[PDB]
Amino acid sequence: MQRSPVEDANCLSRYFFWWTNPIMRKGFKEKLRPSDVYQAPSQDAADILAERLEKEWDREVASGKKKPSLLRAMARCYIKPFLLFGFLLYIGEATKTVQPQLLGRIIASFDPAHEPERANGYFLAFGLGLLFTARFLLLQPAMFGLHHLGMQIRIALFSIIYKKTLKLSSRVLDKISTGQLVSLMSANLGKFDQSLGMAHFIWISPLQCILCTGLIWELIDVNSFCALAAISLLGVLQAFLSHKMGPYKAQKVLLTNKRLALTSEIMENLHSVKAYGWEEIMETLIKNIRQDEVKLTRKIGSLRYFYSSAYFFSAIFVIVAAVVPHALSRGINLRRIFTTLSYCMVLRMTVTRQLPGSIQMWYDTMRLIWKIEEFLSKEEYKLMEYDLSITELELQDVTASWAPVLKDISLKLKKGEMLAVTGSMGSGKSSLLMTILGELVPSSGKIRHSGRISYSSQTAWIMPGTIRDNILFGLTYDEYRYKSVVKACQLEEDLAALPEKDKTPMAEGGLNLSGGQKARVALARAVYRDADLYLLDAPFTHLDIATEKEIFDKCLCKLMASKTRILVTNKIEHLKRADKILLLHNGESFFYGTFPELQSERPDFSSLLLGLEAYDNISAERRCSILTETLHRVSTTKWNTYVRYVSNNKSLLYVLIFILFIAAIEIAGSVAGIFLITDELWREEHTSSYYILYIYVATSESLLAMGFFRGLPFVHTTITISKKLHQKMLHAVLSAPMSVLNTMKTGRIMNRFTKDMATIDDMLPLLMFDFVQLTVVVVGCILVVSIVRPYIFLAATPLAIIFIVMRKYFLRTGQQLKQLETEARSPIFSHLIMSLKGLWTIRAFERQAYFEALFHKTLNTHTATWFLYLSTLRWFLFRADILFVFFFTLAAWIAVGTNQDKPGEIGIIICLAMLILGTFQWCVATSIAVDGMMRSVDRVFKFIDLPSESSWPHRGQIEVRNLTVKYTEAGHAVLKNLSFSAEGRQRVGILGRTGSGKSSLFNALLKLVYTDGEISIDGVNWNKMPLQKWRKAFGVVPQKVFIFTGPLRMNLDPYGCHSDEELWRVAEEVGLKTVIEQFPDKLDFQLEYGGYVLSNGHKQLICLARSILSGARILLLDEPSAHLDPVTIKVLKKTLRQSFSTCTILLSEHKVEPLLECQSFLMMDKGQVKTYDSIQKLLNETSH
Ligand SMILES: CCCCCCCCCC
Ligand SMILES: CCCCCCCCCC
Repeated sequence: MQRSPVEDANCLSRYFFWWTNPIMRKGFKEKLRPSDVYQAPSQDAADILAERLEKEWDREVASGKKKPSLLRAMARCYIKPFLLFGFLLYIGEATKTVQPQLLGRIIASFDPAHEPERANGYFLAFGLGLLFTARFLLLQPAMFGLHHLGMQIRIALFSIIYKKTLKLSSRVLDKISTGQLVSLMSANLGKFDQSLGMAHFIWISPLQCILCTGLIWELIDVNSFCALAAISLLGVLQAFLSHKMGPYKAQKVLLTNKRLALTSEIMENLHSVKAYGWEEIMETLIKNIRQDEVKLTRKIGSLRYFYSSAYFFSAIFVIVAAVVPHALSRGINLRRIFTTLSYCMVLRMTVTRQLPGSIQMWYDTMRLIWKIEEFLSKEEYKLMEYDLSITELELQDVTASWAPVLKDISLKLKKGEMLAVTGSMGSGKSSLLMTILGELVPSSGKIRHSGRISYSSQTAWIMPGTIRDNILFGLTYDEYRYKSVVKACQLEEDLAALPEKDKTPMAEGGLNLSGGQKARVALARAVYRDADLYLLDAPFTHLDIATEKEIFDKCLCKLMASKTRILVTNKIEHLKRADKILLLHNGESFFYGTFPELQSERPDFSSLLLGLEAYDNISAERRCSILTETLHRVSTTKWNTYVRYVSNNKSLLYVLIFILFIAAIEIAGSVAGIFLITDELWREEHTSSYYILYIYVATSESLLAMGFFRGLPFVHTTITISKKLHQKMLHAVLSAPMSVLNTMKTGRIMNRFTKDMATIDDMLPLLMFDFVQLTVVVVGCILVVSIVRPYIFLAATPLAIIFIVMRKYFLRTGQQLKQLETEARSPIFSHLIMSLKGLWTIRAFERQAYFEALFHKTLNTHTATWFLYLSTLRWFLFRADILFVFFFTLAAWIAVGTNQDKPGEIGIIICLAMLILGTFQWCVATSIAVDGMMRSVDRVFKFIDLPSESSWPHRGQIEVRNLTVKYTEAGHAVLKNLSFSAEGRQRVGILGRTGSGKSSLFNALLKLVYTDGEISIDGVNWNKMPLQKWRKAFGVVPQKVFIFTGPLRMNLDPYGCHSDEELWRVAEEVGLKTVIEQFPDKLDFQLEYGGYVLSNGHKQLICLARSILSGARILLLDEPSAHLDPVTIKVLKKTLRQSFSTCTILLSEHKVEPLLECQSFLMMDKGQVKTYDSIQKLLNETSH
C-alpha cells in the first residue's frame, strides 16, 4: 500500500541503516498509528516463503522411503545463507585472540630501564583500535542476518501446518487436543526467532577454547588445567543451584493459580459482593493465601542472587589461582601476567556466557521439529468424489462406526423428491448426514451420489463482516434470487429494521444480532445456493408457530420442492406432508415409509404416536423427549514513575546510602594503589611484595562486585514493594464507584493481575540488580582511569551527553513501535480459533483457497511491523558500539602522550579499559529491557489513582418521594421524581413497561448508580448511616446467586462469629436442615466451582437464610419464577409467611398469577405512578 524504501536502497545505506531517518523523526514529534507503518519487503512474503518449502518437502515425500524429516527438507535450501554468516561469526570472534599480544608490546615498550618508546607506544595502540573496530563491522551484519533468517523460517512453518490443519481425517480430530494445536504456534513467535542467532556457537566455542588453552603458555607448568578446573567448579556450583530451584517452583505454580482462579470468581459477580457489602473478608482471605507465595518467592529470590553473583567473583578467583602457582619458580614478570590475564577472561566468558545458550536451543528446536514431523504424518481428509451425472443417491445395507453407530441402512432415493428422517436424541440423528457429506467414512456397504451437494449445519457461525458476505459467500449478486430468498427466509422485518440494511457490520457472535437472526442467515446460504442435493440438520430450534409454517409453506413448496430435499425435524404436519419418512433405533432401522403404510404395520404405534392432540404448539425439547420416550416405550516513560516506585519502601533508600560509600572508598584505594604501589613492583626484581594486590586492582568487575553483607538486602527490600503495591490496587478497584468501573467490561482488569502483576512480582526485582550492579562497575572503572589522566573528562563528557540523548531518541519511537507487534499478534490466533469451528462447513462450499489466502495477509501485517522494529534496534546498538571506540582510542591516544615522565601507570589504563567492552554492551542491553518493563508498573498506578467513596425502633416503612436517577438509561423508563405511599410491614408488588429496566430500580435503592432525592429510614437519612450501614438493610436474592469455593461455614458466615445452634436453628426455620442432613460433617462440607452440583431451588433458600444471618428490615425479589416449580412454590409461599411477618418485600413480575398474592401493585411509567389495594381498583389498569 505505502511502498517500502528498502526496495529502493543503496548498498551503503542498507548496511548502516540510512532509511529509518524519517520514521525515527515522525515518532519523536507525533504518535504513530497502524496506517503509518508500511509493508514488508518483496523477498519476505509468505506466499514466496511457503511455496518453496512445500516443493522441497514434496521431494522428500515423493521419494517415498524410510521416513521424511523436515530438518533434512529445509537443508535442501536454507544452507546458502546459513553458512555464509557462519564464517563471519568465527572470523569476527577470532580477532579477540590477537588483542593480548599487542597489549604486551606496550608493556614491553615501557619500563624503568630504557627510554619511553613513543612510536610503537602510539602506533601499536592505534593498531589495536583497528582490530577493535574490525570486530564490530564483521559481527554486526551476520548477527542481524540470522534474525532475518529465523523470521523467514517460521513464516513458512506456520503456513505449512495451516495448509494441513484445514484438511485432516475427522476421526482423529476428536483424539487430538485443542491446547496442543494453539500453544505450539503461540509459544514460538518472539522467542524462536531471536533464539536462532546463537546456534552457530556450538562449534565456535570448542574451536576457540582448544585454540586458546593451547595458546596459553607454561604448558610444562600443569596449571592451565587447574585454570580450566576453576571454570569447571564454577559450572558445578551453578548447576547445584538449578536443582535446588525446581522444588520451590512446583510449590509456587500450584499456589498462584488458587488466587488467580478465585479473583476470576470474585470480580465477575462484583455487584452482589457490594450488595451484601463485605470488602473486609475478601482482602484478608487473599492476604492469607498470599503469605506462602511471598515466603516462597523470597526463598527463591535470595537463592538466585548467588547464581548471578558467582560470575562476578569468578574473575579474581580464576586469575589468581592461574598465576600464583607460576609465582613459585620462574621469578616474576609483568608482561608475562598481563597477557595470561587477557587470554583467561576470553575463555572465562565464552564457556559460561553463551555455551549454555547454544546447547539450550538444539534441545528445544529439534524437540519441536519432532512434533511437526508427527503432526504431518497424521491421516488426511479423502477428497470429494462427486464428479458425476449418471444418477442420484441410493444406499444398500450401509454400516458405520465413530455397537456400530449405523447398522445396515437401506434407501433407494429417487430424484427430485421430498424426504424426512427423525428419532431419539441419539439414535443416528446427526451421523447419517455426515456419511452422505463424506465427513465420516462408511465401514462397509455401497453409497454413491452424483453431482454437487449442499449443506446447512446444526450450530451456525458467522464470518465477521457484512451480512451479504455470509449469505452470498463466494458468489455473484443478482436481481430476483437474492430478493425472493431473503423474502422467503423471514428477514423482511430485519430488512427495514436495521440502519445500514444489507451493509450492517457483524462480529464476535450473537451479541449484535439474535440467535433467531443467526439461524435465518445460516439457512440463507443453502437456500441461496444452487446444488443437486440439499441437506439441513435441525434448522428449527426456535418454537415459532408462524415462522415454521410460513417458511415451510412459502419457500419450499413454491421454490425448492422441484428439487430433492432431506430434513430432520419433529412436526406431524411435516411428517404427513413428506413423501418418504424414516425412523431409527440406535443404528438399526425402526421403520421407513408413510402413515397409511404404517397403519398396515404398527396400528398401536400409529394411534399412540398421534395421541397428542395439540402437538404443533409443544416445545421442541419437550416433543423431542416425548418422541424419544414413546418410540422406545412401544418398541511515554517519565521521571516520576521511578520516584513513586522507590517512595514506597524507605529501606530501598536506606540500603542505597552505604552501597555508594563502598564505591568511593574502593575507588580511592585503587587510585592510591595505582599511584603508590607500581614503583616498588619494578624495583622488586631490579619476595612476593605487592603483586597479588596489583592483580586485584586490574579486575574492575570483581573489585566493585556486591557480596552478601553489601548486596543481599536489595533483594529483600524490593520484593516487599510488590507485596504492598498489590494491596493498593486490589483495595482501590474493590472500593470504587460503579460508573467509570462499568465501561471496561472485565476483559482488562483480570489482564493486569494475570500478566502485569506477575512480571513486577517475579521478573523485575532480580532484573533490577543487574542494572544497579553493572552501572557501578562501568562508572567506578572510568573514574579510576580518569583521576590519573585529568584530560579524559573532556573526552568522556560529550560522549555521555550524546549517549543519553541517543537513548531518549530511540525509546520514544521504539516503545510506540513495539506495542504494534503485540497488538498485531492477536488477529493470528483469532483467525485460527474461528476457522476450526466451521471445519465441516468450510469444505462443503469448497472455500479453502479464500481462507488460505486471507490467512497470509494477517501474517504480512505482523512481519512488516516486526521487521521495522528489529532493524531500528540494530541501528541504536551499532551507533552506540562505535561511540565506544572513540572513547577507547581518544583515551589511549592521549594517555601515552601525557605530561608524565613515569609511564608505568599506562599498564593499568589500557588493560583495565579493554575488559569493559563485554560489560558495556551487556549493560546497555538490559537498559532497554528495564525501561520497557517500567511501562508495565505505570498501568497499576493508573488503577490505584481511580476514585473512591444505627438501630431500627421495630420499624420498616419505605416511601421515597422525589427520586430521580442519574444513569440516564433504564429500558426507556428512567426514574424521575418517583414516589409511592406503601405502608410498613406490608408485602408489595411492582410493574411497568415490558422491559423497563427491572434491575435498575433495585440497584438505584442499593446505590450502584448516580441518585437524587433524600432517602430516609422512617426519618433517618444516610447522614448518620454510611454506605455499609445502609447496605445492612436490603435482602437481595437475584437470578444469578453468588457461591464461591470453600465450605458452607465460610459461605454463610464470612466474619465467623455465629454459633452452631444458631446456624442450625435458622436453617430449620428457613427449611434447609433435612435436605442438608444427607451431606457429611454437619455444615463443614466443602463446595467448589460455584456450587453447580447442588440443587437449583435450594440455591435461593441458602441466600434467603443469609438475610436472617445478615439483618432484618427489607427484602427484594428479581423474578424467581424461572427457578421455581409446583412443589417448591408452595413451601416458598408458606414458609415465607411463617418466617417473617415483619420485613417488607418487593416483587417485580410480568405474569398475572403473582398479582393475586400481594397487597398493592405499582403501574409505573416515566413520571407516572399508580396503585390501589382492593381488586376492583388494583386490577382495573392491569386487567386487559
Ligand atoms: C552482504 C555481506 C556484506 C559483508 C560486509 C563485510 C565487510 C568487511 C569489512 C572488513
Ligand atoms: C534514566 C537514567 C538512565 C541512566 C543511564 C546511565 C548510562 C550511563 C552509561 C555510561
